[PDB]
Amino acid sequence: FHIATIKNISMSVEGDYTYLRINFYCPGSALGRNEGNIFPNPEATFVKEI
DNA sequence: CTGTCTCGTGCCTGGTGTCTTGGGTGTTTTCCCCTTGGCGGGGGTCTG
Repeated sequence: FHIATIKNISMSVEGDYTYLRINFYCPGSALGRNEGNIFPNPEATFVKEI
């Protein structure tokens, strides 16, 4: 995935395990100065979180 | 009939709130430094 696809990332430690979340851009989540970045096909499936 | 104000969504975007960073400024924290901690023979002098 290109770094542009990723919207942000977060990391958490739970003593026994560590969780790393990665959020991409998608319709509805393109908040802020990225609104003008209209996706080429907003009707497709967007992977929003991993 | 009738249409203008209102409730109730979608949509989105722009405006709210706050991490993050830098500077000013007082305060502890170590190290360094200064002050401190047996025997005898004489002599003379004073009191009675």
